[PDB]
Amino acid sequence: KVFGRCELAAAMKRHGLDNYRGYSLGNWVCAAKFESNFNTQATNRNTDGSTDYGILQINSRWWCNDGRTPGSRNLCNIPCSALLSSDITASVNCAKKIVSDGNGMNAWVAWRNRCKGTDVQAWIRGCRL
Ligand SMILES: [Cl-]
Ligand SMILES: [Cl-]
Ligand SMILES: [Cl-]
Ligand SMILES: [Cl-]
Ligand SMILES: [Cl-]
Ligand SMILES: [Cl-]
Ligand SMILES: [Cl-]
Ligand code: NA
Repeated sequence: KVFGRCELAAAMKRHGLDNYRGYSLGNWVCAAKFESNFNTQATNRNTDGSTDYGILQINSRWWCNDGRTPGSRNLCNIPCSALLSSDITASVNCAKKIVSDGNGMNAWVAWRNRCKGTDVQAWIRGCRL
C-alpha cells in the first residue's frame, strides 16, 4: 500500500506513535517519507547481506527474521514479510522497540540526515488528526 501523508499520520496516531519516547508525529511521518516514500512494500538490500523492510525500513540484522541474514537476531519476533503488510501494526510495534533501544530515532539514517532538526510539524500540517 502507498499511504497518503495525512492517512499515514492518522494511522500512526491511532497506533500510539505521536510523542512515543518524546518524538512528535511529524518525526515519524518524515522518517516514513524518506525511508520508503510511504510504500509498505519497500525493500532494500544492504552490503552486509541484511535487508530493510516496509514503511520504516526495519533491518533483518537485528529486528525480524527473513531466513537469509546469517548470525542475525529477530528482536521484534516477526517474519520480515509482516513488515510489508497494508496494516502498519507490525511495523509500528517493532519501531517502538527500536526507538527504545538507546539511540532514539537516530537508528533511522534518513531521519538523522533529512528530518532531525527540521520543521517536522510541516509533515502533519493540514491533516484532520
Ligand atoms: Cl508527501
Ligand atoms: Cl510534529
Ligand atoms: Cl536469518
Ligand atoms: Cl533474536
Ligand atoms: Cl519467522
Ligand atoms: Cl494500518
Ligand atoms: Cl531520544
Ligand atoms: Na534476522
